[PDB]
Amino acid sequence: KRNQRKVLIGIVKSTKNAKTATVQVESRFKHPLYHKSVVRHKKYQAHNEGEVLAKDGDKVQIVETRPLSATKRFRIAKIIERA
Amino acid sequence: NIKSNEKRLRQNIKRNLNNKGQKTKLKTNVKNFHKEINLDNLGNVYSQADRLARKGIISTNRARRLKSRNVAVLNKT
Amino acid sequence: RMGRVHYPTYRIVAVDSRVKRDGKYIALIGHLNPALKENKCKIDEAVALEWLNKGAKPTDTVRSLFSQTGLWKKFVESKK
Amino acid sequence: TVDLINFRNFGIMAHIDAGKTTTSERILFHSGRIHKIGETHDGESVMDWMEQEKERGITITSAATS
Amino acid sequence: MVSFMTRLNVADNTGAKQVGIIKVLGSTRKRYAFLGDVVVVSVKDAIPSGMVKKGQVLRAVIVRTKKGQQRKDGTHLKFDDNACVLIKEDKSPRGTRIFGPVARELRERGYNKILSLAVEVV
RNA sequence: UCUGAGAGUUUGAUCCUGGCUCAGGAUUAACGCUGGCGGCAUGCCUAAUACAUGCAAGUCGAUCGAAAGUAGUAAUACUUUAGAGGCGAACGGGUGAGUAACACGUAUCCAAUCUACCUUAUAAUGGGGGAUAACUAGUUGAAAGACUAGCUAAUACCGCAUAAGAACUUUGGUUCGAAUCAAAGUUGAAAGGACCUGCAAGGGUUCGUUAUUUGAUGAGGGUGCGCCAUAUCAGCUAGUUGGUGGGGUAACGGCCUACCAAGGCAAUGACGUGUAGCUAUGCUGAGAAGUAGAAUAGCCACAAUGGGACUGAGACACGGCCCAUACUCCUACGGGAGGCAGCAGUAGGGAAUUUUUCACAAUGAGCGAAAGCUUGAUGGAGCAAUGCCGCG
Repeated sequence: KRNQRKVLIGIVKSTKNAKTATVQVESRFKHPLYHKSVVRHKKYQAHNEGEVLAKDGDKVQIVETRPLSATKRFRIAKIIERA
Repeated sequence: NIKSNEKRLRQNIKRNLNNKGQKTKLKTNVKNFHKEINLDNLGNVYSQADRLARKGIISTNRARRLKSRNVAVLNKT
Repeated sequence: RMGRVHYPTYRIVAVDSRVKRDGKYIALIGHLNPALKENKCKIDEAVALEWLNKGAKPTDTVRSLFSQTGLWKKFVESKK
Repeated sequence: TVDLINFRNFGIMAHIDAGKTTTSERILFHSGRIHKIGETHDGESVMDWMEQEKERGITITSAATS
Repeated sequence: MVSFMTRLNVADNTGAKQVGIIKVLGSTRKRYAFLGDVVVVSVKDAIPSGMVKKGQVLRAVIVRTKKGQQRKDGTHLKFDDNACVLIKEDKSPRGTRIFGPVARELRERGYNKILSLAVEVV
């Protein structure tokens, strides 16, 4: 049962609902027209898996799984420490 | 027009009458289950669900799920 | 038959039961020029073994060129 | 089909108001009992339909009544 | 029993919604209209899908009325609406689906195309 | 190997920038001028406008009744299928209108999937029951037909018994919110063809029956990514956002319901308007790239219009149903019948596109053991210089 997991690193934007947090990611990628790397922005809502606490003011990794509810398919995996 | 379609049109109508008869039979059995819980009626409804998932009338996955829920709620004892 | 009109051509295509012609296929067996019949064609000789491994019985009409090839001689061990 | 001894091609000619509509229509009423005409067994007791002479003559445009 | 200069409804697919009587056909000073009496009307308001305009004078027979009248049977029939069936100086309409209840005391005066196209005859 | 040609135009003459035009091709191009032919491909871009006839899907008599008929004294040899039941009819066709997106294409997790007919191999095929199509009698009718009664066949369907393996549950061993392992609480499957052999009773060949696992095939969901324009579209949205309980669901999910909580997105262009089937690709250019989305292919989506449902693995279904809308047609005026964006074809529009054509010969799909059958799929010929190409 070796699963392949997709992990995305992001910075948490806010925590508005209980065990539900918004995390922001910015990715710099080549724009296919003018050869300059543009920065795109994504926001993603996630929930507490039950063993880690994603708090505002830290960088986290988010991993894919079954859809738990609307707009959420991702569990908080691991917060990597501050500066 | 078409001829075998009419044969197929009347063919499954009797099939559907019989199948809905047994489906509402299962419905009243699980309703008796809803009224009050026992081992015997749960076994009877499982035996009926075995036939119904055995035929194409009822999906096997749905029957497995419902029987899992029923055993989960009866194992509260 | 495809290709130039009045010049028949018939690629040996792959289909399990319900793939219409000129579409998706799992593997290309090879080609065939059905104008001069000598079974002159390039094949993998293993892709047919691929069908023989998991079913999807081959088309009943291309069977003769494989008889010339002799696929039974390497197929009789399917049920032993 | 069968011998031509029984098949017979006839014709009706009459002056106008010498019985074009009357002769033709009522003969069709008497004889036209089969799906080729079939007019009588669909219009025996219906309201009498005397279409306009121009309209009746354009609607009944035909060359074969067998 | 239809009042002079009065609006009414329609009972078939004609694109008409609210039409008003203008003059009633018949003898001079009849002053009342019974079932089957075709009348000159004028459309007050309707949806634009109709084949005629609003306000323009047009020609339609009446089908429904709450008053009714005693038919020869001896038992009286009533309604609760006043409706019309729109015709073209004949016994046939332009409409393809007739709606609502239609009486029977009109066959003697014609309009036999209405009864066959009627979903149900009362 | 790949790598870009100029010319003209404001001025008394003369220079900058700058537009415009030509020399190049390419088209699903009309129409002149017309014109010999061979192949070679193409031939509603336009009203998703409505439409006659033939074709567009049938098949199983080796599963059966049942009547009928050629030859038969009789038994019936044989025929044939209106019918039940079996499979398929959702695959195949064309359209591209609405769709601005998880439609498409790519990479993906499906620890949330399912897939009859095949795949390796396993488990069995015991019997029991009664309706009913068809047929017959009648009411109602030209037909339509409905409503009763009698007559049955079957792999149709409903119990009994029996379970290898399965589900369901409990204990015991496992992995970076799950999986495998021994034991057991619960429970359930059916049928007969065709032939051989055997006095028989059995046994065997093979279809199929019912079950299991490898698979693959097929469909579906999420995910990141890229995939129109518009600021004379500034804020927009409230099952909306979150979880719980319960329900539904091949299956995860406000998918749905109850309880409350209060957001969610946004100037990094949301929301709204025009507009578009998408993509691969076609054309052009030295390239970067720009135009278009012809034929052909893959995905999605539609199917006179809008909804709702059953069928079976599989559909909300060009020619399966119900209703409404709109239209047409028949009629005995009682009442019904019908769906060319299937092929041809018509009517109109339109400058602008054909055959009211042929063989299922090969191949594809469905049925069948097979005779083979069905196929406007497929392939031909018709018309057209419409384009490339040869040739008088």
